[PDB]
Amino acid sequence: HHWGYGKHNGPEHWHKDFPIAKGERQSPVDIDTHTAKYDPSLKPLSVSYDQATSLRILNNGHAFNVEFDDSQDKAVLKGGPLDGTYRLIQFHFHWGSLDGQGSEHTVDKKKYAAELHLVHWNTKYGDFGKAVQQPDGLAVLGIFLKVGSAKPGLQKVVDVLDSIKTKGKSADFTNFDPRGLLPESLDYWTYPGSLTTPPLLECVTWIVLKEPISVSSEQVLKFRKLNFNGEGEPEELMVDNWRPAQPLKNRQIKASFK
Ligand SMILES: O=C(Cc1nnn[nH]1)NCCc1ccccc1
Ligand SMILES: [Zn+2]
Repeated sequence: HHWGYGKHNGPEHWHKDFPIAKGERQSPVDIDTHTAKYDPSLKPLSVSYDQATSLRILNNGHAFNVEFDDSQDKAVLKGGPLDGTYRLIQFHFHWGSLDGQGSEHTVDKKKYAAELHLVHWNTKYGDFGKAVQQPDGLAVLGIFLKVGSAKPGLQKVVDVLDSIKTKGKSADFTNFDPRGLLPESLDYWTYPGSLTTPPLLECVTWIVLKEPISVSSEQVLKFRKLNFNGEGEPEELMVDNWRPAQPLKNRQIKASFK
């Protein structure tokens, strides 16, 4: 009886094994655009992915992780609200059964078809496992997906998914360039929060981009053909792998833009 997104093991259940699920800085949240204040002290975000080395794509039974070589400072996130250097370790998505839902964060209660999380760890903690025990351990770059035109830079991810259908399957995924997943603008909202899956650790500076990327119906349909289950178990389609918005509590969302 492990955690997941079903009726019996979904986000409403998680607090029994992970009491921090009801903590003071949980993610995701609704971003109220009329309450988020412009902060002129916020520096521009620095996304340096030119030397990023992708290695592998993994179905972990909850999502798929594209994993990077984080053994040196190649692909890093700096600037914006961050102190120091955060190393890219993996990206994954959250998505829905239909285009009207799937994002974790919401904008004035609007749900997007999906949400990309680029996960980075603070190098002053030496390793990812140490970093998740610190309030400033992780920086997650959040990007909304809407359905329209295809994203060229996503198609290499879409075409490998046939080969990692079921939990525990992985495939070689070298030379993927995550710069292909960004929008034009790096305008963002920022707030302190958590991982959005167990163990729901309160270690994340959230950086959520204002501009969504467009992906095609055909691109998101191929995300929805993945399986939560392992090989030769009953098919459960990998859909609605999103946690809903959590109480903001004593937190301010800052905007990088006027
Ligand atoms: O990838 C995600 C999903 C997610 N969290 N926040 N947004 N998405 N979480 C990390 C899961 C994890 C944390 C610590 C140790 C082992 C594994
Ligand atoms: Zn995520």
